[PDB]
Amino acid sequence: LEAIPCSIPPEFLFGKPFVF
Repeated sequence: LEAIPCSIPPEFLFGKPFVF
């Protein structure tokens, strides 16, 4: 089955720096 995205609002996370 197709993978479902993560449309979660900014409440569980803290906007931490992803890989640049």
